[PDB]
Amino acid sequence: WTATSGSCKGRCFELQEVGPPDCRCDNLCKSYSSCCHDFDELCLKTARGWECTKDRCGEVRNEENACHCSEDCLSRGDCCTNYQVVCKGESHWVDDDCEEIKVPECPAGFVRPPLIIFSVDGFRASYMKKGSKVMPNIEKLRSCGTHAPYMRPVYPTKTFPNLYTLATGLYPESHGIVGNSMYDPVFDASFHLRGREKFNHRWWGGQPLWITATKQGVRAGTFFWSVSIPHERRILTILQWLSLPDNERPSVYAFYSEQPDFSGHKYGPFGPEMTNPLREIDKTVGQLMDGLKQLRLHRCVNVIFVGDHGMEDVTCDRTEFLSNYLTNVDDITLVPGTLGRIRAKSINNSKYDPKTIIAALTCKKPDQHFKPYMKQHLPKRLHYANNRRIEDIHLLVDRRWHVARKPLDVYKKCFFQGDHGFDNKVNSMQTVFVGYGPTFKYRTKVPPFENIELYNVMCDLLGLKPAPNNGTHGSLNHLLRTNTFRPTMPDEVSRPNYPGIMYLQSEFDLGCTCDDKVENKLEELNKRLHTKGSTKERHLLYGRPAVLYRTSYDILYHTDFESGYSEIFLMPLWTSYTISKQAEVSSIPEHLTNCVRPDVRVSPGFSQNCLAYKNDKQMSYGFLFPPYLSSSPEAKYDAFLVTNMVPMYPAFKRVWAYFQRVLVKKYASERNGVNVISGPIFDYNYDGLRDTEDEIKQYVEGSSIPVPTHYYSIITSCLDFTQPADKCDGPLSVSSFILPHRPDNDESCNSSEDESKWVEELMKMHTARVRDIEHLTGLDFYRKTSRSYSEILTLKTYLHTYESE
Ligand SMILES: *[C@@H]1O[C@H](CO)[C@@H](O[C@@H]2O[C@H](CO)[C@@H](O[C@@H]3O[C@H](CO[C@H]4O[C@H](CO)[C@@H](O)[C@H](O[C@H]5O[C@H](CO)[C@@H](O)[C@H](O)[C@@H]5O[C@H]5O[C@H](CO)[C@@H](O)[C@H](O)[C@@H]5O)[C@@H]4O)[C@@H](O)[C@H](O[C@H]4O[C@H](CO)[C@@H](O)[C@H](O)[C@@H]4O[C@H]4O[C@H](CO)[C@@H](O)[C@H](O)[C@@H]4O)[C@@H]3O)[C@H](O)[C@H]2NC(C)=O)[C@H](O)[C@H]1NC(C)=O
Ligand SMILES: O=C(c1cc(OCC2CCOCC2)nc(C2CC2)c1)N1CC2=C(C1)CN(C(=O)N1CCc3c(O)noc3C1)C2
Ligand SMILES: [Ca+2]
Ligand SMILES: [Cl-]
Ligand SMILES: [K+]
Ligand code: NA
Ligand SMILES: [Zn+2]
Repeated sequence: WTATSGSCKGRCFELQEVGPPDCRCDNLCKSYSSCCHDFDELCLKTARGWECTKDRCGEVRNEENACHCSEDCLSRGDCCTNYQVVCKGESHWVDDDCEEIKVPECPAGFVRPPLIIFSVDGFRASYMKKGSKVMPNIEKLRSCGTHAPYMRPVYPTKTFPNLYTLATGLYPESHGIVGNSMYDPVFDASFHLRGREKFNHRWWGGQPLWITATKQGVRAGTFFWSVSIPHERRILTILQWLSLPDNERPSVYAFYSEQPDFSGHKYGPFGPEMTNPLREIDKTVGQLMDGLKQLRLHRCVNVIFVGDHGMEDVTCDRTEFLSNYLTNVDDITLVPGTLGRIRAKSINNSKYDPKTIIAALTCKKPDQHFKPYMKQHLPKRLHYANNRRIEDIHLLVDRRWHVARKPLDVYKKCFFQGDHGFDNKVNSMQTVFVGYGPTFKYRTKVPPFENIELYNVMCDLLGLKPAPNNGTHGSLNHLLRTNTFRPTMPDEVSRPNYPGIMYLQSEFDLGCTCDDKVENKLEELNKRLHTKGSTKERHLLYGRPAVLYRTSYDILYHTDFESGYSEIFLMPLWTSYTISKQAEVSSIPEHLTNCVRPDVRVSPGFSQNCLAYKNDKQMSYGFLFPPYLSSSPEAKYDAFLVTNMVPMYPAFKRVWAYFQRVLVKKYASERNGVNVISGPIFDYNYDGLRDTEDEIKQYVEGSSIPVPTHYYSIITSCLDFTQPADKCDGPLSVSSFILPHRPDNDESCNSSEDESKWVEELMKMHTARVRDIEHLTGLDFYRKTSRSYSEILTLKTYLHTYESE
């Protein structure tokens, strides 16, 4: 109930909401059908349009007009945005040359530069180049300010999940808005685009920017606009808010445009009908900037122009139907479209089995345009699993396609030629970032970055302390002239032990054997020096990683590699080695095929054993430093140490062997040496965070040897590839992956073929940021470089995506 008989006189676009049954006058009241009776008359005036004309100049104030050309309008704060151009011979902001804003040039009484966030739905990154002739205001912002060639949305690349990621710095799994459509079983409720349930606060986790601002005494303009409120009125309302007295004036403002998403759905991303919506967004930007210039705020305010996601070509005929795969298609609920989420239609059906559904969807058709996953098997870079609202079964749908349940769902609902929601590495899903103002840099290009990083920056721009989030604070310091946040490396929590030779061969009863009984003081001092860390500067280029939790571990040195060996997990947490451009691949000699050797620096009781592997019929083993890349026949014995051993399903060893035997060498050749850090990951509860021992669900049978869920590698070299990796004087270049450790290769539909036809494609799918690996391991990499910490943080957030230009 709303007693809609109160009035909006004097309250148009009021900044505090008021409680039912009092009638409302704020920018959201329409959407709650709670505006007072006179809201349209008083607050949504349209008379005479939005631009001054010559004949309106000097006019007698008529309060019915939408905006004013009278002489008192600047002081009233309600001129049309073009008032000074038409009536005072001033130029449009876009027509002025751009001049560096070295300091904020603000009116008296402004305590800090305001922030205005201009967000555009569906603004695909390539629109900046492809639409540049029709968006001159936006291009001025872009080329005078700071810009990225694109910004990476989060998965799914839907509107609500991304807008709220922009608001919070959080992955959808953490903030709760895991789709545009959702079911929450604890609430027993559903969240739809259409309706009232989405306004209930319990869907929305984290702490969005407006709440962060409010709690720390920064005033926020209300971010959300009811869809009927036209764009021109939203701009004028912001400009009016900026004229408020110092004690009532907000410091942060938001404008949201439904375009160009709305049209892109209809016409496709590059449909000829798309030119006009781009013109119109540009015109709106023009109005804002002309409005700010009138208020002498155009060298005071920081303006962010940011998109939520791009848009891709998608038509009804490119739909896959689950009815062409499953027999039991009525026993499932599908959340459909550019991604697929499947659950049981009824929780009183005990005959529902996800395993059989997945198998019925796996590699069934040769050209298949989706891939099923249990959510915990999705690529870790998507961070799309740790929420009750994400269904156990997920379909990653190919770009340009839809998935639906039955054909009746497509025709009883072609209409659309554009959609989004695909994997966030897809080019067509990328979106835009431009920052313009005193706090942003002048004429600067920055590298692409992920939209989860922006919450921190917006907090920096307003002098707020960010709530805990998934950004890496400092990774975008390079966007900012000032207001930088100066981060420090986390403290190491556990220091290593450096064990020497403490145990005799015969103390070990591991069931391991090695044909190594083959015996010189020249090469005996030499190997002592290799066990004490003589070659470590070669193999450990960036310092040892820091262990950020309490544990017991040993640094072990070898001729070709260095490891941090965990007495708790009975394996390395990390193995570091350098492979030069010139290095050579050998094979494992025949006599050493099954060779595993006791490590005389580590007790039997903190060692794996071979018997467990023999008794575990599912589980085999592999090595972290590969025997194939040994520098000499003698050094190769080090690679068969029990302390280099890790558990591997036979199906995973095909992947791992190919990576170690072929791909490491290929990368060394191409990148002029590489440093490699490899290791295990345990994420049984799929939260993206390092497991404690008591969370491990699987061990090598009859042993305390825990089974990793994944294996990682971080592959570093010199960005200037004319310098070798081991003697790089400048910035670094990195690619990483987090491979799922799976007992089959069902994910790769061509896995019965040679490893050269599928292994690399799989690795690409599971590309990762170093930072993802940090979360999953509790390690901190790149502790000892000559590079600034900001630059390293930027490096740690880099993702190698393998899309073309
Ligand atoms: C990305 O960044 C984010 C933010 O930094 C990271 O997420 C944080 O991770 C922390 C560690 O996992 C986590 O800390 C826990 O908080 C528990 C209390 O949390 C409440 O309060 C906070 C603070 O305001 C609030 O934000 C939380 O909101 C969550 O839940 C509501 C739903 O009720 C949602 O609206 C909201 O979206 C959010 O949901 C998300 O997070 C929860 C986890 O909190 C997930 O389960 C959801 O799926 C969803 O993703 C909460 O309202 C606190 O109780 C925990 O403490 C337990 O564990 C500690 C270990 O130190 C142990 O010592 C304690 O004994 C305690 O155990 C007890 O409870 C156990 C479980 O019931 C029980 O088994 C035990 O026996 C004990 O009884 C813990 O400290 C923090 O909440 C989240 N924050 C957010 C916003 O998600 C995220 O990790 C980053 N991602 C990556 C990949 O790095
Ligand atoms: O005002 C907001 C808004 C704006 C908003 O900014 C947050 C800012 C945080 C700081 O950084 C910049 C963004 N945050 C929210 C939610 C997260 C808290 C909401 N609205 C969004 C939408 C509408 C208006 C209408 N609507 C649709 O018509 N579609 C529904 C979604 C959709 C789709 O996926 N494709 O077409 C459509 C059509 C989506
Ligand atoms: Ca975990
Ligand atoms: Cl969705
Ligand atoms: K075995
Ligand atoms: Na397969
Ligand atoms: Zn859309």
